[PDB]
Amino acid sequence: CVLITCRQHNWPLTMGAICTLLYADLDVFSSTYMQIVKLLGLDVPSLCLAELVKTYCSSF
Amino acid sequence: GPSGIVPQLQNIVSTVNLGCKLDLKTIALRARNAEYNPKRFAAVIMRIREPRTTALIFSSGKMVCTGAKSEEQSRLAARKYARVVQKLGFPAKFLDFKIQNMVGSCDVKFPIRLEGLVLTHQQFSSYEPELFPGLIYRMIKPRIVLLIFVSGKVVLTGAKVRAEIYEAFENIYPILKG
Amino acid sequence: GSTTTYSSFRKNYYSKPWSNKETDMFFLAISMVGTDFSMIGQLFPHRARIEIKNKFKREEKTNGWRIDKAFQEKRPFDFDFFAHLLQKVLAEEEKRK
Repeated sequence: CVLITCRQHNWPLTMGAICTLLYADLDVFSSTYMQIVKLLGLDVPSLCLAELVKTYCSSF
Repeated sequence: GPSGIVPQLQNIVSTVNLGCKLDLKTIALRARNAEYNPKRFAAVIMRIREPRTTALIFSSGKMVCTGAKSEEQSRLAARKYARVVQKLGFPAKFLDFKIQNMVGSCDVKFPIRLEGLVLTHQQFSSYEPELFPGLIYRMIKPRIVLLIFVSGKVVLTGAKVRAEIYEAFENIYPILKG
Repeated sequence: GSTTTYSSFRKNYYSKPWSNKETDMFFLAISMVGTDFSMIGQLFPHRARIEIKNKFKREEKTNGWRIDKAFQEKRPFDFDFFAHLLQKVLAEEEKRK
């Protein structure tokens, strides 16, 4: 839910950056993530290419 | 009409009820083409080479089969498994056979940019490349799920009859043609 | 500890490849035992049941004819002789190499 929140504000955030804090694993959390989204059917944007690069490049 | 191509079929799934209870341990004991583990699972696994299929038989008497290319081949293989059970000594009978699913696929001979499709069919499209490369399309008529890739290949699942697969195919033809 | 951490699909971890003579034992097992992948997992302690199923899935793509030919060339079944044949043939393979 925090993730989709940031997506609403087109706020760039990636998948593992969240899972870092949650003891999760790719399959566990991705499968679940699909489950709620299809359950709720809420509209949510994708990761827009240029957005993520600003924060990624600035970290060097 | 389509561009001269109608989707092929990939898999068949079907079920049948044999009309009696079975001893799974005996069947696994005496079947060359079977695998069973009583201590973790409640059904015996078996396979036949033609039609190249597998069957899953519970102690409750119901059976699930996969691996078929067509419904007739699934029905033939299910009858074959019924004969196998009969020769094992149980009063097996072939009743209430039904197909449950089959898989279809096709290719359009040109690439497709999935981003536009997700940008225009949000209500049906899923585009999460970091999770699964393919785009997922939840089609409503017929109640079919189509899987689409950048190469122009399309895969269809969720039908009870073949006409559903081809119906979804020509339903999505104009959409992908856009 | 950094935010660049990569995440990708690690479920394809490096499994031990299959030997040609091991494949020959697999075929004589279809000849000798059948398709009871749990039982075969027992005759091959170094392979588990899922490995047997994956082996079958790989073999069936091209070698169905050899599968049938082995299955019809039936042999009486003995676990003890099977184990001896395995380690003796493996040792012979290493000695030849």
